[PDB]
Amino acid sequence: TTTLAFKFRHGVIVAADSRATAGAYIASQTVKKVIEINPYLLGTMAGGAADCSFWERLLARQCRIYELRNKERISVAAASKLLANMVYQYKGMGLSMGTMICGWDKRGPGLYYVDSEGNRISGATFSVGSGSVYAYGVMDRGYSYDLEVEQAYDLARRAIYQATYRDAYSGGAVNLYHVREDGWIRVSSDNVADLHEKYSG
Amino acid sequence: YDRGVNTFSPEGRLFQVEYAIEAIKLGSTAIGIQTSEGVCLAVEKRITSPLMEPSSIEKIVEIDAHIGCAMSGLIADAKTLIDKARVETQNHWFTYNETMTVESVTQAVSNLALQFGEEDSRPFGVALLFGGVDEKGPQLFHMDPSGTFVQCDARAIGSASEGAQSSLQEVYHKSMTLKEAIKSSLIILKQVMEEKLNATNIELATVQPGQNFHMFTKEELEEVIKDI
Amino acid sequence: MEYLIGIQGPDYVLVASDRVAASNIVQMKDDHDKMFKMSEKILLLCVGEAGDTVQFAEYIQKNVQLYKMRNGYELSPTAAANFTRRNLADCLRSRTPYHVNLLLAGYDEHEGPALYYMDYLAALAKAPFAAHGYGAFLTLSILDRYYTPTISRERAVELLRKCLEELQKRFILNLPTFSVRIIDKNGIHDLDNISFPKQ
Amino acid sequence: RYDSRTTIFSPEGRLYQVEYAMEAIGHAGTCLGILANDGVLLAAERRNIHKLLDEVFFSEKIYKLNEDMACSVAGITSDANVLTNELRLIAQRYLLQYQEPIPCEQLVTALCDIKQAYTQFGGKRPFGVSLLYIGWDKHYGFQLYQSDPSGNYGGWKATCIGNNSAAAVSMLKQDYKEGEMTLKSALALAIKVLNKTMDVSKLSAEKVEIATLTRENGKTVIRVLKQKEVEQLIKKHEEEEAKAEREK
Amino acid sequence: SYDRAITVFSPDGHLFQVEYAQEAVKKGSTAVGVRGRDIVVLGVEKKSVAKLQDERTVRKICALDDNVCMAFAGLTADARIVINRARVECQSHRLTVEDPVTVEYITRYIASLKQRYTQSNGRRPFGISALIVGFDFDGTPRLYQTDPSGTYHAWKANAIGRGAKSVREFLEKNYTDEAIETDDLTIKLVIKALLEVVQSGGKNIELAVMRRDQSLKILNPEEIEKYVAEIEKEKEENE
Amino acid sequence: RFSPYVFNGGTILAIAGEDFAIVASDTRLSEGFSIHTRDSPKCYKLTDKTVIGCSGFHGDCLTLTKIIEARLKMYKHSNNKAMTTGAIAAMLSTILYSRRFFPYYVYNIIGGLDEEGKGAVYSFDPVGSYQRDSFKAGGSASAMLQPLLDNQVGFKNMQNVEHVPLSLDRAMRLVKDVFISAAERDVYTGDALRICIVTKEGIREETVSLRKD
Amino acid sequence: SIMSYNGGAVMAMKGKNCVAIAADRRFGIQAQMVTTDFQKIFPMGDRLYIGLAGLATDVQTVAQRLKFRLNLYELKEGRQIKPYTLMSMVANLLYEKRFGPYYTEPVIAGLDPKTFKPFICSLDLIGCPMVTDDFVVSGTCAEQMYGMCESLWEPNMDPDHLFETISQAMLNAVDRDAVSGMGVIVHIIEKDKITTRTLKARMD
Amino acid sequence: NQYDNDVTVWSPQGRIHQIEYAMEAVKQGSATVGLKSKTHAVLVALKRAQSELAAHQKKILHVDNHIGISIAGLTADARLLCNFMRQECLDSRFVFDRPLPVSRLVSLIGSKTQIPTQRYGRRPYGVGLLIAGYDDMGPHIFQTCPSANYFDCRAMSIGARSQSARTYLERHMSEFMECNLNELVKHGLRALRETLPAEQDLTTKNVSIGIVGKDLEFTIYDDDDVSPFLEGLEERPQ
Repeated sequence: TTTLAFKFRHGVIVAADSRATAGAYIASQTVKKVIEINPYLLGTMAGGAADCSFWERLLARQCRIYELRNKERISVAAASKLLANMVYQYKGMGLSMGTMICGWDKRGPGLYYVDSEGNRISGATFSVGSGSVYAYGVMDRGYSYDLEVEQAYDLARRAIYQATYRDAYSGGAVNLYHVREDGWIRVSSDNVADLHEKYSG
Repeated sequence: YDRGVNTFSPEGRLFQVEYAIEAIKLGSTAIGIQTSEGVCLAVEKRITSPLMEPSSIEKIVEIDAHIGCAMSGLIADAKTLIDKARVETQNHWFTYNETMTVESVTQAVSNLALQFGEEDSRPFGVALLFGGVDEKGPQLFHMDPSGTFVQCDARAIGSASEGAQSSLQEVYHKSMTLKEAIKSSLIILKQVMEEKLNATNIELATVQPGQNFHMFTKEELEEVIKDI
Repeated sequence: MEYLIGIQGPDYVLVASDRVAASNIVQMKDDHDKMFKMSEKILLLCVGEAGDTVQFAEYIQKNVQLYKMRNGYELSPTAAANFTRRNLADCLRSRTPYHVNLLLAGYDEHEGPALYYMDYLAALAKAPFAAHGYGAFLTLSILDRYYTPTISRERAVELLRKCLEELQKRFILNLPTFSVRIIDKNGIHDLDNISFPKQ
Repeated sequence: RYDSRTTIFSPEGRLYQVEYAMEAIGHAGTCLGILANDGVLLAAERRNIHKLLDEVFFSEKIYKLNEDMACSVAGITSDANVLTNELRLIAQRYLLQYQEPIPCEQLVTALCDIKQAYTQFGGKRPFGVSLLYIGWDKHYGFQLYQSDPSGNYGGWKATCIGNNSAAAVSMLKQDYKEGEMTLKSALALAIKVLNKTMDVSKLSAEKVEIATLTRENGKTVIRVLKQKEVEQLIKKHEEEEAKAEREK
Repeated sequence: SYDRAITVFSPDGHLFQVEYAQEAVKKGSTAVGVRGRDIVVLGVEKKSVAKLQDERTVRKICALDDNVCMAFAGLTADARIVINRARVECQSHRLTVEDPVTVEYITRYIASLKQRYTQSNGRRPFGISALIVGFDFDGTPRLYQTDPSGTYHAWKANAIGRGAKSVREFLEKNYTDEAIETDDLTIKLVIKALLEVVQSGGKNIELAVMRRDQSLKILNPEEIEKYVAEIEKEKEENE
Repeated sequence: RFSPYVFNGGTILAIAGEDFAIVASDTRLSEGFSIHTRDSPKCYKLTDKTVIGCSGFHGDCLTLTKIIEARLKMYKHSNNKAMTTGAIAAMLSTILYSRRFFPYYVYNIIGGLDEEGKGAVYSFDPVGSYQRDSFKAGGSASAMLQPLLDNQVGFKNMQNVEHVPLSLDRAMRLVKDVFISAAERDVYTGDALRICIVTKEGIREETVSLRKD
Repeated sequence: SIMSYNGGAVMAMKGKNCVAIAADRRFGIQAQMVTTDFQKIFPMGDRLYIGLAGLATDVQTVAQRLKFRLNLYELKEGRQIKPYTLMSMVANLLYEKRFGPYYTEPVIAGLDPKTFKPFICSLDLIGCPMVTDDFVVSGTCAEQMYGMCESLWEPNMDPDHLFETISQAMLNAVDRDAVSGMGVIVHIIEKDKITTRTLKARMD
Repeated sequence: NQYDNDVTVWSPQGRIHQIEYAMEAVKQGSATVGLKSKTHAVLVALKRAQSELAAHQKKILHVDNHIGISIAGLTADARLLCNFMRQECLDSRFVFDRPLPVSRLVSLIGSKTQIPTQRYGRRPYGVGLLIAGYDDMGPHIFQTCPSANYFDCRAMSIGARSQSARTYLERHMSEFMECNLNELVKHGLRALRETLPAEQDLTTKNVSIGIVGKDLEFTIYDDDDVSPFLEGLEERPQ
């Protein structure tokens, strides 16, 4: 499990792997770990399959009613706060949730990080997962706020590949989304074995 | 025996709910027409003041992104019914990954309007028109304070309700088109209202199968009125 | 784990904290803020668990503002500090105990400046200086050495800079940056940020 | 008619049950507080002073409530004991919460929200009790407040009770002082006002009551002054009548 | 005949006990309010001090949050409950959702709390009407109003109290489509509107403005006396 | 002291075809080192286009089956129509999460036809997360069936082999071959093989015997 | 233990016509002090004090709950409280938390409001009253305080020698304790006046 | 007239008038006829239009695979008893794993409607339920009433002007036990055509026919499949 997210001048980049295991047994290789909440919001899956699947679907149930009652989209700081209060009521009962919230706002970009323990922080760069610590170093060596769009696509695609190389619980495919001002857009989805012929060559 | 929801008559029927049907009559008119191309919908505003902000008077609300609404009668009871009708379509998508059909929306709405004295209050004072395009095509339904639910092909309620129905049964047929039914609807409106029909007295709302957006007309409405 | 400091003056309160939001090896955020403006003369510093810091301190934040809007005037720093102690002790023998450490900094028009200490077992104190975290051990005896009850606000910043260089020297954690406030009769003034070129 | 419960408006805004309670207090006792710099006072009247009673409490109209506040009372006595035991219990809840005394306004609004809430809820009654307030705080000093059955209130500098002694308010304006508001200047004003309103002549000391509140060395003592010094206060005013007739 | 209940209907479909609550609003002092370019303003009349009381406890204009105001009518007891309840909701909204509270959200809370308070028997409805003025929702000036039936509604210029029909008819011939810029001109519109008071004593007007960025600015009876002077300066052109 | 869980064995296989779906399971019910019966299939015809399989703890399998069959009727009289394949997988995820802190010990696979007439296979976990796949194998012999179907159906780790879609007749003999090889090495598998085929013309059944040891 | 988390020592001693009470000043976590001005003696009316020792949470908590019930008692009745009456009041407050108990041991010292008769008592953490005639002690360093009071106490003592006896009893016993110290405050009351003195102790 | 106000108040003649008035709400609804053979039980209802172009209000509604009911009276009490009816049918499927016997389900309804006919605070249910079903001992035709009495019968017609339908059933009840569905259905809908004014005819758009059989699940036919049933009929003798 390895996800990352970083914002820059032209929006937010979201990338993740697709491998979900069960002990030492790989269950699948085509797990979509970036949950499409809205046409203007995105959420990740990191730690616990049904825990990140249920509560973000319940958050998407809540943000639609907020749009109908007020004739306006929800802000990014609002949706991350509503998710933090729902999980905090089950503190200590044994949940696992480490997702991220992305989306464009009236204040510009938006990037928050929500734990099951109760940590709600903002920031510019994040990397969540078991192989997350392999992704901080290769990202920060190439990170800049004024990167190009095609340059930012190659940075996140490189960083997932180096994480799936060293980690054993990470592999499959590399998904890649791009959050624009109007809404998010799916970039691509590449296999790791196809990148190995490209990068090592 | 005519001041209680817990008391019958020697003949039959409430009066209490019969008095609640009378509360619709002092509302504003509203016309909805079902057509194979989609469902159009019209209403009259009755703006009182120029300082009165016009878009704060709602008559068409958006229940869901493929279902519109219309109302008459008491405004205070209407906002209660619109609230759960947005929630019940939202709870259904949460547990089924699908859009609730237009008929089964009003099933959830009618289950609470028949709870006024049937728990263990008063009945409501508002009639509703529900238009939408579900998997069975375009639909148009109608309810009442008595919870009696029915499907209509073209319905007009509120004030001027009976006078609209006689003229509305004349021009309706099965092979209508959507753009024909829109201009046919507001010929009826300028014959039943007392002010001169302009771009500020009325508002429209349509719905189409491939155009599930746009349950409103924004000044295009000026083009329809100038070619009457 | 994270650090606080409570230098009290004759007509001012000098407070500072760190800006680290680490996760068990990594340092996810290096510009984190732990300073909560309760009112126009009262700050709040909070150190504790993951969720218990944000949930409890904002419950106090949006309850002192209710007193301001409803009664037309502002709480004293003593009464505001002695209300926070009431909420831990009432919610201590229950299924949800809050595990946070606090220190309160306020100025009064009639009583002057004031500082209060808070344990995670809801024990009040009135201290001329205080600290929290593992760095509270290495630094307070320096502050116990050079403290004077009649000290200027310029020497207190220099004493604060002496207090943080030894935390740069013999403390295992990194802690590069330190935000600093000051409270006087005019209100809360934001001093410049403190960083360290190490070598 | 519309003399049912209190949860029904008349055809036009005239809650009749509230109006019936606000007229009932005129047929009751008489209480008044006066202006004072560096002090405040209350004055009351002993009703039914028949010679087979004890008065073991020696304080009947006046109830010292927190530490630096007291109150008069006027109205139905059955509802009077309910409010005073409730009102003392408000001030100690505040003191347990903040460790500071209640600042003399939001104590009044805490009661006035209770007194209002019996006008909207059920088929019962509003409180048929109006009462005064005296006190000192950190923010404004000496204060006066006036309760109503409806839950309405208001600050004052001199006030009294209605149909018993509504003519005293005309006397308080005609003999008004502002600035020269010492305690001895106000106690002389108090015995003159109670002289006309209490229709029994010559003003025996067993029919009245005077309670004061000063500010001494940061302690705010509260005096319910004894009957011996009421005597030399009455005979001072009886002397001033014999001095005032020199113009005649 | 049949009213004496909030749950029964008339034979022609009315709720007379709800309609009688609006009759209690017409016993109150008038309060007007307009919105402008940046500065919103609302003023009240009929102070009428009675020579022996403090006047800081008779205040009719309060603030719910830092960027929203309140003016009311009706009876003073029922307003205090609605004001004290709305301060809690506009503060507890900020705790659950970290935004500031919009001016539209707090009016739906007041209307819905007055809604369910009308339905059940043995609950006398609020006999007040309120004006909520706030330029809070991202630099946009707005003003709404309420009703004892529980219907929140938006105007652009408002009048309530004993004599609202004359003032609302006055402002329709006075509120220009030309937006009143140079905001002392917009304040002079309210003083010209409040000049048609029940007695028009001149010193019984308590205007309160808000420049959409600062806090509430209660005007003094020396600055407001200057605006009353320039209203008589423009009145000299009649001869 | 009392323990509320026990393992019963079982093996469930599903393959999403182009216009069909095949659900297969064994009929052996065991506990510990004993055989309760040799006739207990895991196939359950929910609708005319949807078959569910339930493995794991057998007491929860009998309970969870009757809860779903009740809610099928509760959907229909409220909506005047039957549930789709994707609607059941959305409903089942809420039921499995509803006992999050006392979970069902049941592995679930739903196979059937969508509204377009194509195959669809949904796999599950005992807490309620799901995804749409082309083929899954759940149960005790789950590790012995997934690598072989990656070779034959998914064509993984193969070179110079075209990707022909799997026909119906070729898919039948792939199911009949994997359960013979799985019953050799696994002890919780044998005694029969119930196969359900879901097409646009109804649901067919077929039983193939295995070794009886 | 939980009692040994903050330390403390409260001593009361009966004289001829007077009574004295003393406590320490150190506030701190298990081995780290915080401040030297922590109040452990609280006035409950004139000529009647109370001392608390144990967990520093329950010291500040019970002293506010007892003040909550005392002011409601002294307003329903115009009189002040008798020293026997307060002992029954505290024992009711501790017994209500029978299984959730407060971690403190109160010491009550004071005179009679009518006569000059002194009164001393101490309670357990669940409310067992225990009246004596010579001294009561409470806190962590209890065994050192019994060794000083059994040898130095005299029956009929003036306020001069009573102050000197409770001074030497507190200084020599708390200096043997590790988690108590940093100053000793002594209250000595009588019919005419109240005298409060602080002592010169070891600040280590 | 003072005794005519509540359900609790008895009369000096011994007749509670509020139960007697809920019978009158049954006569407001349209007519419906149910009957049975040895093997097949068929109930036929009559739709009523609201306007000239709205859909007709449905009468027969499915309950279980062996139980279907008709309706006459208040639509508020109709769906309120239906939700109680469907809940009891699936509880025996969930617990006992058998379908309910029809005769003991109706005894639950008489216990259900008895409380609001005795305790103050709830009116009696104005409803006219006809019930057809299959237990292990063949078909059944049941009716209920707002006086909480339930009557087993072999043929019954209730609703507006349903007395003329009863006269047709009494002189043809000897023929009902032997004939099969091709005429048993049109034995029933010859009884509806006397509950009509003599100028209009029973068309395809205003009638519903529900059939439950011994080997047949309960099936509702309306507006398209009525045409194989309305074929082969004579007219009224006018």
